[PDB]
Amino acid sequence: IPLVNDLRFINGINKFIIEDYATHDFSIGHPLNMPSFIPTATSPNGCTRIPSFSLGKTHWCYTHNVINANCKDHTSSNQYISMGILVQTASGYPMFKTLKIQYLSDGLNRKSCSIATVPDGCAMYCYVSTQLETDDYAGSSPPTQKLTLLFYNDTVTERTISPTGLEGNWATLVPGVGSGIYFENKLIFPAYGGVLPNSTLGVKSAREFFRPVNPYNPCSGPQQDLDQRALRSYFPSYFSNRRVQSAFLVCAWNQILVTNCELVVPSNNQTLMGAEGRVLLINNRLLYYQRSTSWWPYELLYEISFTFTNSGQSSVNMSWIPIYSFTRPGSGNCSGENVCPTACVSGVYLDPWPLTPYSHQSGINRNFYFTGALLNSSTTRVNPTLYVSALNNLKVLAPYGNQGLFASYTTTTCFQDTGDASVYCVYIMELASNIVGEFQILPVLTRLTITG
Amino acid sequence: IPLVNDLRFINGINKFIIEDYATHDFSIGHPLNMPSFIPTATSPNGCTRIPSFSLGKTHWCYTHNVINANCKDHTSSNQYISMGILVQTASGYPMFKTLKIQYLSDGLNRKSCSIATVPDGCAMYCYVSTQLETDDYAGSSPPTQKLTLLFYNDTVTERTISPTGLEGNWATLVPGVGSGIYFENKLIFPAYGGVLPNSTLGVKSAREFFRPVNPYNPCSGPQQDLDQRALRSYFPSYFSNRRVQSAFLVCAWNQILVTNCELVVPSNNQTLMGAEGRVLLINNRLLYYQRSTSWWPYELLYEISFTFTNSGQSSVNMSWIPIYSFTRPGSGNCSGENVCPTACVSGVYLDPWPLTPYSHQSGINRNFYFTGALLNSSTTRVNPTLYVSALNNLKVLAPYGNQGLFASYTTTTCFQDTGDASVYCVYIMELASNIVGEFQILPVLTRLTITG
Ligand SMILES: CC(=O)N[C@H]1[C@H](O[C@@H]2[C@H](O[C@]3(C(=O)O)C[C@H](O)[C@@H](NC(C)=O)[C@H]([C@H](O)[C@H](O)CO)O3)[C@@H](O)[C@H](O[C@H]3[C@H](O)[C@@H](O)[C@H](O)O[C@@H]3CO)O[C@@H]2CO)O[C@H](CO)[C@@H](O)[C@@H]1O
Ligand SMILES: CC(=O)N[C@H]1[C@H](O[C@@H]2[C@H](O[C@]3(C(=O)O)C[C@H](O)[C@@H](NC(C)=O)[C@H]([C@H](O)[C@H](O)CO)O3)[C@@H](O)[C@H](O[C@H]3[C@H](O)[C@@H](O)[C@H](O)O[C@@H]3CO)O[C@@H]2CO)O[C@H](CO)[C@@H](O)[C@@H]1O
Ligand SMILES: *[C@@H]1O[C@H](CO)[C@@H](O[C@@H]2O[C@H](CO)[C@@H](O)[C@H](O)[C@H]2NC(C)=O)[C@H](O)[C@H]1NC(C)=O
Ligand SMILES: *[C@@H]1O[C@H](CO)[C@@H](O[C@@H]2O[C@H](CO)[C@@H](O)[C@H](O)[C@H]2NC(C)=O)[C@H](O)[C@H]1NC(C)=O
Ligand SMILES: *[C@@H]1O[C@H](CO)[C@@H](O[C@@H]2O[C@H](CO)[C@@H](O)[C@H](O)[C@H]2NC(C)=O)[C@H](O)[C@H]1NC(C)=O
Ligand SMILES: *[C@@H]1O[C@H](CO)[C@@H](O[C@@H]2O[C@H](CO)[C@@H](O)[C@H](O)[C@H]2NC(C)=O)[C@H](O)[C@H]1NC(C)=O
Ligand SMILES: *[C@@H]1O[C@H](CO)[C@@H](O)[C@H](O)[C@H]1NC(C)=O
Ligand SMILES: *[C@@H]1O[C@H](CO)[C@@H](O)[C@H](O)[C@H]1NC(C)=O
Ligand SMILES: *[C@@H]1O[C@H](CO)[C@@H](O)[C@H](O)[C@H]1NC(C)=O
Ligand SMILES: *[C@@H]1O[C@H](CO)[C@@H](O)[C@H](O)[C@H]1NC(C)=O
Repeated sequence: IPLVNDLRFINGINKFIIEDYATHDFSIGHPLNMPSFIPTATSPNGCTRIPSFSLGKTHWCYTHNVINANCKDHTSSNQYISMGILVQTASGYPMFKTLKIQYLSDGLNRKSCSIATVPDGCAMYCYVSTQLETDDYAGSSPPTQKLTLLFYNDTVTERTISPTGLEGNWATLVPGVGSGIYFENKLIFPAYGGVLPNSTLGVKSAREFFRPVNPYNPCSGPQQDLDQRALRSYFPSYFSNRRVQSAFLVCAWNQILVTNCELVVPSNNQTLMGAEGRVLLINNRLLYYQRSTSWWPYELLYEISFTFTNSGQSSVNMSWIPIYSFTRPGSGNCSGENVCPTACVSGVYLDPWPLTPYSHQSGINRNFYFTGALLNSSTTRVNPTLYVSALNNLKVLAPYGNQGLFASYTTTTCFQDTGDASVYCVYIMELASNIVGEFQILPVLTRLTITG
Repeated sequence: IPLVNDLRFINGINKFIIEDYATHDFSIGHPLNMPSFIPTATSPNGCTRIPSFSLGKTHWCYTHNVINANCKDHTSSNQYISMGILVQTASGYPMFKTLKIQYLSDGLNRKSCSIATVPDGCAMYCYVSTQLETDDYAGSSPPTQKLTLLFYNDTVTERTISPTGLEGNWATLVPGVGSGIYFENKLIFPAYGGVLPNSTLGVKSAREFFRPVNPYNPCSGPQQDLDQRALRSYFPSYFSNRRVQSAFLVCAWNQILVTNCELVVPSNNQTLMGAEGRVLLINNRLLYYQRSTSWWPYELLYEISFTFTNSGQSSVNMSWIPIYSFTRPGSGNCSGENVCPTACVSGVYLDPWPLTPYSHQSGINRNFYFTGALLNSSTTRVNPTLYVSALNNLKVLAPYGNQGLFASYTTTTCFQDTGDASVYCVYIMELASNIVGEFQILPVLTRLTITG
């Protein structure tokens, strides 16, 4: 059995589904039933969390974390990894057929793992956690960074890596949880951590800040005061006042067995405080989702491009897509109602799937649409809701479950059946279950109907 | 990857764990967390039901039924089948690692499927349902019988079979849901159906009946009247007064590609009204669990032996293990409190795993112990509870979840780690979930502690 999706999906993956630059109305279909490819816990109080999912052209890759005790405890953890294909069922829609499983269970607490689809298998970037995250940021040396390659021929290889730029500049670095991407002989993962303010990187970027403004809901104050507050928001005392920074782990695939990879650090003039994220490749255009862990509560998606120069002088440029639609839940001064620059470590991972390009060869598409699963609360991780969103407003909403259902991380991927033109979106959501532990991670497949 | 369990379990499978014939105390451990090998539905109202599971010495086989609509809806169904191995984790206990998946999704409503572990794979016995079960029994011709072979080399073969004895004798025949067994070049599945009263088989067995009596809770009445009622209980008007009859589907494995198999029908002097069941092979001794679909509410386990004379006149002999411990839920006159012969189609599938032999070369072990999952109610499928039971009384109880949790079918298998002597029992239970459809089939693995 080849590691190849059904042919009707191969040319409908990682494509912009709506290329009209025109206005559209949307209807989200009912969940389509199949045997879930994501295993639940087998105990009422075991922790199962942190999904990472990538649908590649020929196969998909998936991973999440399993703890025998509650989520907050951190002695031991295990990492479930699987790869598989899309297969059409007689019910009229595809199912995710698992072809290989790896359960990393060796006493190493691999955490925040991000998965990527690579030729003949999967690649996974983790860090080994031995202490509290706050202890990581208070420290002076990053935790162990691991790169795991899992192939269809049942070969599994794992290496400790020390990417160029890490040592001397960072207190800590972890993967971005959201999936990475394989693109032009490069393996690219999202990452984030704490930069030592007095280091080389810290000094160069000391004055960098980005302050998005919702013109419909502006923050009160003079420009200079708001800018100073936005700059200070990058150094939360919760993380020992390090500069919390997003970054990209970039590895040369042709040297994947020996390279140490390299950290490509964006300018903080173009991005908010470091956080979880996801790297997408759609129509050969790279995008970066950034979790709204900082004060800005709206959905963060950037158009990004890399400049690769021979000797570790790689750079990345990012261009914020101006989105003002819905807010993510947060605590205290960092709820979905706050739009003012303050020191925030809050929010929740809720990534989007863009249905349309934003920047194209002809210009900029104001009729931008994206879809995903949100949490309908300004303060609480509750009420999972499927949505399609425009730049400024929501187009359609479809709750999952009853009001009051607790839920957390969500990651969404859409693809098209080029046989019958069906548009499918899978909404992978951490959902609170009455019988298994914190979060049955449920992959909800729906058909998306698009009209004028 | 070979289709072989971790070596520390191979000599601890299908063995009697307690062979001293002595009294013992038991403690059921907490559920051990792992990624469940049994997938849930992906919709809040999709049906996922009817588990069948076999752990063989080198690998396990599993299957269950998936319907896009609610369970009572009967238009379409699909059959999830998987095979895999036991792998020890760093958490100190094994997990079930799926190695192959088949999702039979072709518009044929395969139903009541029973699985068996066979060399290099699995064998599954289904019937194709096209109408109500009561319509099956009211009719005069049995539905299509299917045998599916699924091998580790990814070969899948399916055949329609017409076992010797079926045509002309049965209104209907379906598989017993509980797993079958591979034993002495024979593939043996449980089955049950409706025998035509006027047929050869119907006439030959017209006077056969079995009336078990609980010496601690007897039914009041004269022997002759109670015997007539027990005889009458085999012909429920719910199934059009056919003789409802258990049977065994026996296939020659070396001819499995061409043989039609044969029905081996036990005497109803030794068994109750036909029902779901399970065939076990422990210490090279065959056992038959029979669901208490009829008026008798206690756990039904028989010691069985076959006589093959290679002349299509094979026979089976059964010896009831007298168990009076706990009762299964039922409706109306067929609740767990009724012990009197009446026409019943009720109950629920709850199979046992015997920890001790009952009949042995030296004699009979009155210190017989078995374990499983019961439903703690005389009327309602609710309160799933793990138990260890003696012949007359329960030894230990451990509820799963909160009081009031709905649950249905349960199938239990125990095995031993011959490295550390740990005794593991997996209780596979249909549990009602708040987020997925009726019954997340959950495999709860526990360690069983046995003392004097
Ligand atoms: C570890 C933990 O407490 N688990 C909670 C979980 O807590 C939430 C935050 O954790 C996660 C998240 O957003 O779910 C999970 C992930 O493992 C974290 N990564 C790492 C490397 O540690 C990730 C990370 O912390 C962020 O991306 C920031 O870099 O976050 C948890 O960090 C957060 O803790 C709060 C704390 O409650 C609060 O008292 C303090 O003031 O600020 C902290 C930082 O915000 O709390 C989150 C929930 O509000 O949440 C789930 C429920 O969704 C619990 O059941 C888990 O046990
Ligand atoms: C099909 C259906 O109604 N599904 C119910 C489910 O119903 C229970 C009985 O069904 C099962 C069982 O025991 O769960 C399911 C299985 O698919 C059946 N097999 C076949 C081949 O049809 C099996 C079978 O019927 C028995 O083994 C007997 O041969 O039984 C269902 O048959 C039963 O129906 C009752 C009926 O409610 C009652 O009005 C009538 O007088 O007698 C019938 C026979 O007892 O009801 C069972 C539940 O009480 O039950 C679940 C809940 O556990 C529902 O959610 C499913 O939708
Ligand atoms: C398993 O698959 C992997 C990846 O497809 C194979 O990896 C490549 O194999 C060639 C051998 O000709 C190597 O020279 C390359 O360096 C490998 N690439 C990577 C990414 O490591 C591997 O050889 C296969 N192992 C087998 C067949 O046992
Ligand atoms: C790097 O990204 C930035 C966005 O942060 C790009 O700057 C924008 O360019 C467009 C079109 O040239 C202008 O309309 C915007 O006003 C610019 N924004 C800012 C803040 O300058 C920039 O062009 C990108 N650089 C490269 C080399 O591609
Ligand atoms: C896959 O495995 C099955 C079972 O091991 C093989 O089935 C055997 O094939 C030979 C055919 O040359 C027959 O003589 C045996 O009777 C078969 N056993 C059964 C139960 O069918 C099958 O050949 C294998 N298929 C492939 C493609 O290698
Ligand atoms: C077949 O099973 C029956 C039980 O239904 C056996 O009958 C029992 O036999 C033992 C020893 O011969 C007696 O102590 C019991 O009293 C018998 N019970 C009944 C109800 O008759 C029978 O022996 C078995 N036959 C064979 C050949 O093993
Ligand atoms: C970032 O913006 C500041 C002004 O806020 C400017 O002084 C600095 O040169 C910019 N750096 C980069 C790399 O854009
Ligand atoms: C949140 O739920 C409320 C129902 O109380 C509804 O009115 C509102 O539209 C929902 N908002 C979102 C963003 O889902
Ligand atoms: C079954 O028992 C009846 C008496 O109730 C007897 O006449 C008949 O011969 C017995 N048949 C068998 C096969 O045991
Ligand atoms: C059932 O639950 C009740 C608690 O209401 C308890 O008293 C009883 O022992 C339980 N029985 C079994 C068999 O679990």
